[PDB]
Amino acid sequence: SMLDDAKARLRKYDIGGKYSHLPYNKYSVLLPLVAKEGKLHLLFTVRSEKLRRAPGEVCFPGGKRDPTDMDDAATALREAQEEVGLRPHQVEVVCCLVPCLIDTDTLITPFVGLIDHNFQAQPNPAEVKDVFLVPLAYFLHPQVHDQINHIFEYTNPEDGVTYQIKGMTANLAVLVAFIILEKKPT
Ligand SMILES: *CC(=O)N1CCC[C@H]1c1cccc(CC(=O)Nc2cccc(Cl)c2)c1
Repeated sequence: SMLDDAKARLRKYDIGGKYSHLPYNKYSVLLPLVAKEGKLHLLFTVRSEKLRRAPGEVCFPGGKRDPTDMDDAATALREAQEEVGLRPHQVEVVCCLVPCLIDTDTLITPFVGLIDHNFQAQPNPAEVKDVFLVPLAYFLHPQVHDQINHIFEYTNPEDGVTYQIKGMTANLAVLVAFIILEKKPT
């Protein structure tokens, strides 16, 4: 099946907890996969314009580890629950992808999660301005704009709204698209 095939592909790239104890400032992100209309999608958030860091930017759910978290996956799930109302029974964490080093002292660990079909996001408006889906296949043939660094523009066909996806968020989306969609019979 589509979902069993996606999980089997993802597991081959799992690094597990290999980098998880290193003494960094630690953040986790959840890369949330949603199956709709017979295709996989990624779920994105738009950060509230009120936030001090990166207001209005497209990002994955997640945030800073706190002492309550049993592990880095727990960080991602706790923060996703706060931000978009995703409950832990609604997400299956499949793997841990390559961590992202930034600022010399920070390590961001991405987890891919399969999201229940009955989940409906409840954006916390103090943190999240918007939530939207992009088909995973978009990231194989994105609409690229050069600002010199590459920005993706995705237009939702439901309403005509265009979102800019860039940086680490764009890079991780492409990675997941490659892992899941490369080398597949039609
Ligand atoms: C867009 C993005 O990936 N960002 C913006 C800030 C730096 C980077 C980032 C680093 C580490 C963790 C996260 C996850 C995150 O904080 N996500 C998130 C989304 C929407 C609202 C809130 Cl409060 C938080 C992002």
